[PDB]
Amino acid sequence: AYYVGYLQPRTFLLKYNENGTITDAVDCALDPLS
Amino acid sequence: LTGTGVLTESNKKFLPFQQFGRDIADTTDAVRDPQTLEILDITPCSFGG
Ligand SMILES: *[C@@H]1O[C@H](CO)[C@@H](O[C@@H]2O[C@H](CO)[C@@H](O[C@@H]3O[C@H](CO)[C@@H](O)[C@H](O)[C@@H]3O)[C@H](O)[C@H]2NC(C)=O)[C@H](O)[C@H]1NC(C)=O
Ligand SMILES: *[C@@H]1O[C@H](CO)[C@@H](O[C@@H]2O[C@H](CO)[C@@H](O[C@@H]3O[C@H](CO)[C@@H](O)[C@H](O)[C@@H]3O)[C@H](O)[C@H]2NC(C)=O)[C@H](O)[C@H]1NC(C)=O
Repeated sequence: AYYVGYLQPRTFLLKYNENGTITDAVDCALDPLS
Repeated sequence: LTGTGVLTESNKKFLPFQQFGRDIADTTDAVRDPQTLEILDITPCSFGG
């Protein structure tokens, strides 16, 4: 099975850990709390 | 990537695709050598009043 999606220009916040890997992100447009 | 400074050995790991590293205020802290898989820190040259 396969899936398809489309990207749009948006603003994210990304978290880096000591080793330098991405571990979490936040989407500025999702809801007022984000 | 160009600049001035003192190049020293370092103890920082990296991912096979990463070239450079930064401090918070967009400051180049370290560089990876192309010829060999090594990481050098950069320190400013001494100055003062
Ligand atoms: C970032 O990477 C470092 C280095 O790998 C992580 O520290 C290391 O974590 C392991 C546990 O996964 C510690 O145990 C070691 O596991 C290996 C593989 O089983 C084993 O061969 C060793 O004998 C040892 O038992 C390891 O001690 C530790 N390294 C040090 C120097 O203490 C670290 O956890 C990573 N940071 C993360 C994931 O946030
Ligand atoms: C291209 O880059 C490679 C590595 O990215 C360079 O290869 C390295 O060259 C050094 C010599 O300058 C090698 O050290 C010597 O090689 C022998 C081979 O038996 C080994 O016993 C010792 O390591 C010895 O000191 C090194 O092994 C070799 N490979 C690495 C570092 O992974 C290469 O010189 C660069 N230039 C060219 C024209 O290929």
